[PDB]
Amino acid sequence: ATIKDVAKRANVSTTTVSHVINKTRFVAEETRNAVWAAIKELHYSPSAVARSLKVNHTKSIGLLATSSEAAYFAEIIEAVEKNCFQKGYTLILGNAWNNLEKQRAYLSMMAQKRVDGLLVMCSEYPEPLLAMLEEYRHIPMVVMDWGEAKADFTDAVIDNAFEGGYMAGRYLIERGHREIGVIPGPLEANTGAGRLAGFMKAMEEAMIKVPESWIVQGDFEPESGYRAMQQILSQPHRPTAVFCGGDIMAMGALCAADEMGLRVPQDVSLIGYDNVRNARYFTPALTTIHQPKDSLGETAFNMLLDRIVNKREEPQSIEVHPRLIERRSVADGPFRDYR
Amino acid sequence: ATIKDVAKRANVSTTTVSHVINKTRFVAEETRNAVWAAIKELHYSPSAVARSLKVNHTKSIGLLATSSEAAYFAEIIEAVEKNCFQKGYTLILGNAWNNLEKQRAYLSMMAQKRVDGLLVMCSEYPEPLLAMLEEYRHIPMVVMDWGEAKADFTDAVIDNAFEGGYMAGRYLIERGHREIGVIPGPLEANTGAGRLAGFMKAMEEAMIKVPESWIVQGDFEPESGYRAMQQILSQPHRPTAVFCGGDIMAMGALCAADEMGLRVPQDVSLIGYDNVRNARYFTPALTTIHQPKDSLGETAFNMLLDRIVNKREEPQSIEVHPRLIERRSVADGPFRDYR
DNA sequence: TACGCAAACGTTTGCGT
DNA sequence: TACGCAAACGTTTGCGT
Ligand SMILES: Cc1ncnc2nc[nH]c12
Ligand SMILES: Cc1ncnc2nc[nH]c12
Repeated sequence: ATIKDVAKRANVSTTTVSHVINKTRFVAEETRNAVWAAIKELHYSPSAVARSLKVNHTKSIGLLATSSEAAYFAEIIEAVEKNCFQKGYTLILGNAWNNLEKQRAYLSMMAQKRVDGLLVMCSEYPEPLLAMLEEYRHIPMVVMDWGEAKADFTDAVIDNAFEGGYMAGRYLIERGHREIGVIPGPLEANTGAGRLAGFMKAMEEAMIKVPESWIVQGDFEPESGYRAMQQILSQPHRPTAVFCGGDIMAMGALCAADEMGLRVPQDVSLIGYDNVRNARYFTPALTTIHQPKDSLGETAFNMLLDRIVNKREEPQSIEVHPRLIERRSVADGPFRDYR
Repeated sequence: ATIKDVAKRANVSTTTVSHVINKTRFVAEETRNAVWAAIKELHYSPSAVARSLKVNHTKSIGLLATSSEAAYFAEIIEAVEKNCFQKGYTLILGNAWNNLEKQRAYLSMMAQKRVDGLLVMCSEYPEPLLAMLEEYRHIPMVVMDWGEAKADFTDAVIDNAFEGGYMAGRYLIERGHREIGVIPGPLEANTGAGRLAGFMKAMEEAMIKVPESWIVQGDFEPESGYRAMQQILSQPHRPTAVFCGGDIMAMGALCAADEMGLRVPQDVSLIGYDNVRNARYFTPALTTIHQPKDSLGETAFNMLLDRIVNKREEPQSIEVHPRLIERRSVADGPFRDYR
């Protein structure tokens, strides 16, 4: 029941009970035992609430995610979770779905619940959001998904999604392609706009022109893939290859080509991005840019912890790097031999 | 800063401050305002810890999951999360990975953190686990994944995974198949053993015999799929159709057939189970048993809430039902016309 | 040597008048 | 009418002797 109850059974003071429970000071064996014994019949469970209340910290972190079912997301999340656990923390998962309201919502409940730090992955960042965010500069936090350091009041991990974008395009070019298309993810997010612009650089470098009929915005969702691909192959002249903003949307596009009896890579080449755990088992095996999701996990937790325990004041940023993963969805384009 | 600070700026008592903050009693407008005003410069945030401490409840639920990246899982989880939010709760996500230790681990931190209730999805349930579980009968909890009511000390939601198993087999039979195989998920879990036995019933009913060379245990993971399928098609005589324990493993098997240049459904028919969000976009579009994941979410939260607020004492169980979803991975078998 | 007193952390709420 | 006193919730920890 309560510490009081334990001391009494133990015939010792709560001060004692508490010290033997946190080994915060020496306690006689005979003493220690008894308390243990007491603890064990009474079936005592120390109240962290009580405790947080005195010590001023909850040993609990809050992840304000965008959605958590998405392959990408899920994957990072599981990581972060692995980190909180090994280091004694507790995860409070919370998805805002990109709903400002839902965002002020969670944010507040968190503060109130007095989470030691805050992990942030909101995908898009409008001023209004960035604004709410500042209001909480007091809480240690890191934004795991910016392309640049959006603000001064936080830690940041940076994925170099542009470098990724560029890598994807190059491979395409280097494989013999010149008629390429793209189904970008929303321009309102980094992994969206950033990857696209990375891709667009390489093209310019190649004096390659992407006809706008060949550009089709996705939402990271497989249906979006499906429809984009559809819309691309559903036209007179079609690219010989396509760079797809994320693997799930990629998967999306794979199904629509199969449905038009288009052959991949034989008829259309396909490059994705993220390298989700199931990508290898796409059909065919997906060729994609791999986003280090597990470090993006770890590096964020870490930065936070630092700030948390090392009472760090200054905002810091850590870069991370994507890297090409070669599979079976891409094939040589018409200009390979001429390179 | 603190309630004290607010009352002082407000020139009113904390009792007052608190009442205007929870509208727990009438407060003069002029009064109310001021407090609000105070609250707002001081930038006050009520401490839920403090609060839980007095009121005896955290308005926070704990989900002791198995893993959270898995499609299936992820999907339910997102649901549960949607429920805690709309009803004011807070989710504590925690994966045990089927590690007893990790399981005593989380379980304890939870109690300590004094979560109002406990959602449980541990996949396998050995005595040792069931044992730890009992120790916490005090905390309201429901096990979202049993096939039957494993114990008396909990709420239970039941999926009728056997009924699902049976439905899968029937379709197979009804479509003209008699040489069928199966890549079951681990017998140590419900969704494993249960679905398999459901499938096995129908076969007996059909006087169908499954050669053990045609049975191959998976782990719900795509590689397992891959290898199982591989091992099945890699033999003299092969089934004309296969019932796969879960969609991700199914996806697993799709990739290996493609790799052996086997045609699906043209060469091999494929039935999955779960109906994950991406299943439709498998290639081809997956035919599977759909597990209501979103209700399994909702119904669990609800039961808990009940127990929670309605201080319910008796363990209750709620059934849920799977239902065939027809796609493109199955085709008529050799005996269709003869039926 | 080994242990206890009592004050505090930030709230909520029964009784008041 | 409208508001305040003070005790409590379950711990931790500075000073003790
Ligand atoms: C915002 C977002 N959503 C889903 N998958 C993604 N991959 C990269 N960014 C993503
Ligand atoms: C235990 C388990 N893991 C992953 N996917 C599943 N589908 C049903 N049960 C599953």
